[PDB]
Amino acid sequence: GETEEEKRKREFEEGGGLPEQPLNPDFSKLNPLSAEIINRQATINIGTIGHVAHGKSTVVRAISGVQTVRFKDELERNITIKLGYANAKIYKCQEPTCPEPDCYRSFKSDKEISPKCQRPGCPGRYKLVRHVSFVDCPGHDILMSTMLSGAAVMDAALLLIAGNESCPQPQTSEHLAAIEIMKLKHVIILQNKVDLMREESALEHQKSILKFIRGTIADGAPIVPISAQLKYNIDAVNEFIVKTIPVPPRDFMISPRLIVIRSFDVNKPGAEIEDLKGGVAGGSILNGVFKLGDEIEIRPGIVTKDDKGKIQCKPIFSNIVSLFAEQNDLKFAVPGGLIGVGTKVDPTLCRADRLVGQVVGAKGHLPNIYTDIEINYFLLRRLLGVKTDGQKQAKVRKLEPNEVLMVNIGSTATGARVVAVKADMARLQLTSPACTEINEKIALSRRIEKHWRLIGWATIKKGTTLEPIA
Amino acid sequence: VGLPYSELLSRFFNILRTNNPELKFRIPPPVCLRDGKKTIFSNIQDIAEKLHRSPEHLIQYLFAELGTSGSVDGKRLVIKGKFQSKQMENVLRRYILEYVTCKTCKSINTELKRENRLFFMVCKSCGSTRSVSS
Amino acid sequence: SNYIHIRIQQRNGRKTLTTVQGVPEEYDLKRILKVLKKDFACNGNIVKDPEMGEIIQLQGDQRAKVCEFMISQLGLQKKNIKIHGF
RNA sequence: AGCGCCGUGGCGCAGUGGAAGCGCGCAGGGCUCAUAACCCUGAUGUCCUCGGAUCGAAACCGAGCGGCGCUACCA
RNA sequence: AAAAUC
Ligand SMILES: Nc1nc2c(ncn2[C@@H]2O[C@H](COP(=O)(O)OP(=O)(O)CP(=O)(O)O)[C@@H](O)[C@H]2O)c(=O)[nH]1
Ligand SMILES: [Mg+2]
Ligand SMILES: [Zn+2]
Repeated sequence: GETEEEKRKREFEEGGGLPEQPLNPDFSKLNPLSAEIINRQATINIGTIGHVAHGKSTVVRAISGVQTVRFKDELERNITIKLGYANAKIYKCQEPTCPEPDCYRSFKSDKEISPKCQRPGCPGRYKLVRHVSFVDCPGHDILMSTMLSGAAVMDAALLLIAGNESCPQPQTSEHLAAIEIMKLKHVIILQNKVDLMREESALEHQKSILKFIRGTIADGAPIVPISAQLKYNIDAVNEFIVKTIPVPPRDFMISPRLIVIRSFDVNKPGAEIEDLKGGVAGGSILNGVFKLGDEIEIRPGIVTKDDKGKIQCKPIFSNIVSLFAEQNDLKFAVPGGLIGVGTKVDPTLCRADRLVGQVVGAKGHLPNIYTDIEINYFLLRRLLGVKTDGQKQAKVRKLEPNEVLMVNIGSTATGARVVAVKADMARLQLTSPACTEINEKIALSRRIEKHWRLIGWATIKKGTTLEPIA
Repeated sequence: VGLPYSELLSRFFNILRTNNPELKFRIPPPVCLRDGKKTIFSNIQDIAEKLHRSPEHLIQYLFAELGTSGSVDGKRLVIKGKFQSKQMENVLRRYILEYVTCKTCKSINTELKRENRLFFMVCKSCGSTRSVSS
Repeated sequence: SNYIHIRIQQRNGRKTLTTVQGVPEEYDLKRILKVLKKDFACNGNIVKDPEMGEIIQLQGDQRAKVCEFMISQLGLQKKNIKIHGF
């Protein structure tokens, strides 16, 4: 006769709950699979891609259970602009008796270390093999800056295809190709509509998709039939995630850095402002741990245009007040995840889409901002994301001087002007600043049909730097 | 490799055949009583029941479509106008296509809810989040 | 949003009036009333109705004809525009 | 989530502090040969619910509800 | 004056 809350609390207290991370553990013995890390912070960022109106957030809600906050009363229904973040924990059943496909289970991040197996008749306890962060990239043909920023954030991929619709969806191919542009190859194929398909039709669809992914760089892409609605074949997805995708190399031997992709202002209205919190920049940490209380600087920061039209860039210095990596504030941070670094930054810097795709460095390092950038660029044969009713899918042309091109340098979305074009290299003038740390893998999109269409990939080889003014 | 994909396809087809042996043609013929100047629908209760829709939402939809303000008697929708049966049939079909049945699946199992304050349709067999409010 | 529909109002001696409610502002209204008048030989009014909007009232009882003008002038949909029997 | 607007007798506005208003409707009648126009007649309410100063309140306030509007998705 | 139908 126990209530649901009482049963949940009993399972939580049986399983150990969520132990607090040690304040200053020995970081030379701390792998991404340690209990202090695995139980309370993500180490792998896996992201979902698919064409418009497919249920990209619904599949992640099925896997994890946490909503992406599809906001704005107009993005409620059609498309989101900002990404959809989600946390799920991969738990395997320790008893060999239960079937291997059903051994795995993705739960919410509120779960404990050892939850009991919900399978009827199984007394085993679940072991957390990994907790993974989820990134959802909107797939609309005007909003591609967010998808490329996410791809720069990405570490693992999940591609989605609809059944009853046409096999060659341009947007799914665009997402795939953009993923292989960003040095990403762990891609898993997901067919969502199997419930509304027949025995034979899904076979021709899978044949067409197999023929589709034959010449692209990624070859070993497993295919998973899922249901965002019937909520089945989820444990198989988790098993494939754990097996096929290992951890990209990441340790604590590299200097810290941050790539802020979202802006979040903690301004709970109605209450007195005598009790407020810090302004939070949501960013991916691709390298370098952070600990509770640090001095950091957003390198692009203040961008002003003086009385001559010249650009002045002041890094935004800030002391880190909190690190909302997970539901409870953590003492440290782990590379390869999304963390909300809450500093003393004024919340209006985080109110709107302002801290979108910017680069941030800890004190003791000086990431260099650049105004003119030398770029080595390679291009694809034909445009992608365009539907052609049977006539020679449009071929990507060559660049021309003095034109605006959306140059997504990792997360930074800039409209660059091409000063010169060579056989493989070009010079870009940026009206919006970008800072070059190591390589910052670039993607390029050209305005050919009104909206942007991706063209190819690029790498920074040189640049013309600007000195920050403290 | 697509070999371990057909096994999960077959398992999913098995679970569908176990769970949904049915997989609407459950639209009652609309009965429109013409009484001089008055147009009566003594069957709108059955329309609401068979379409799994609350009556007042259906009335709101009808009077957002048509330019009238009519009353309800206890179970029956009575209005004062000269309205044909074809119009009632077509508004029922439009309500079915845009509200009642899923626009991505063949299902009526959705019902009416309010997610910040707007009507946000949610299903029961599939549970997909799609919403139409006009 | 912005649905389009036409209504008929009768009068004494079988004479009738037609109203299209909701008109896109991409093309202006006087330039459209000019060519309504010739193709229809009926009087027309750009009347203001509160909480309703600008209405191009026309004489006669014509629905396929205003629709046939709509298909050519600005309308490219022929799905949102609704025809009322009455 | 926060602050602005509203609460019919079918619909709107008005009074808000002597306790049920008007027009629009609806119904009937009269005008007439006959339709509009016009002229008469009605029958519908804790004017959203719960408390309070008040001889008194639907009205003045408030402790909550429903629907609209802006801030804006507010880690 | 406004006048309508037929
Ligand atoms: N048949 C079916 N419909 C689904 C499924 N998931 C979502 N839908 C429906 O299809 C639409 C897509 O869902 P939604 O989550 O809004 O799409 P999205 O993938 O977020 C859109 P984008 O790709 O542009 O980011 C919705 O209207 C929803 O009702 C699914 O698994 N099956
Ligand atoms: Mg989304
Ligand atoms: Zn559905």
